[PDB]
Amino acid sequence: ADKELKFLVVDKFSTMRRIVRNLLKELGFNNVEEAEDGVDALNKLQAGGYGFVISDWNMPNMDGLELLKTIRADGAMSALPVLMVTAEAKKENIIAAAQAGASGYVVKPFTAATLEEKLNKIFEKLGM
Repeated sequence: ADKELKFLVVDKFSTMRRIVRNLLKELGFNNVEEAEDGVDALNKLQAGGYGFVISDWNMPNMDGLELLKTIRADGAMSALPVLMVTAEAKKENIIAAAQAGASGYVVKPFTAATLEEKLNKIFEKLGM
């Protein structure tokens, strides 16, 4: 994995998006773009060039599982790594996500060492 890999940070709170963007930067990942919901996110993904999507399970209009499914079915973007972000892990959320295609899942709040570890685990699983 390449430091110029372009991220899409999707979250309903601007503060949460600022926090993730800070953590990516601290890791050497500076090409980050943000979205506020699932729908907003497809709008930009559509533009192309994205490399990884980091998204919130619960967002209005188009949620985490809904956005992921949309990624997975689209010819172009179907392979994009998708990290799911949630406040509380539930077994069935984790299954739904895994089964629909999520590359990983992280419970928030998290530190940079923890995000680094999730990135490293997806990058190795993906043989990236």
